[PDB]
Formats: sequence, C-alpha cells, structure tokens
Amino acid sequence: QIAWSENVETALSSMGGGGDAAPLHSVLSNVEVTLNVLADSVLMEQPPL
Repeated sequence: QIAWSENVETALSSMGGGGDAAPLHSVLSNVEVTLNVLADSVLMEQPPL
C-alpha cells in the first residue's frame, strides 16, 4: 500500500503541469504486472501462511 501510494503521489505531482502525458499508465501497468504474477503463483501448491 505504501509503495502504491508513493508511486501515485509522485506520478500525480509530475503530471501537475497541465496533464504532462500520462505516467500513471505505467504505474497501473505495474500493478497489473504484479497482479499477473500473483494470479500465476496461487494456482501452485503453497504453505497456508
């Protein structure tokens, strides 16, 4: 949560110049990428913790 919050804060601060392109997409992509790994890592067998 902290990493996501800092990333979004930095991206919004950078974008503050009247919509400077869209770095937020990268952040969003990052989340999706991470999510994909989780969606791949839950199918296998894992310890309960």
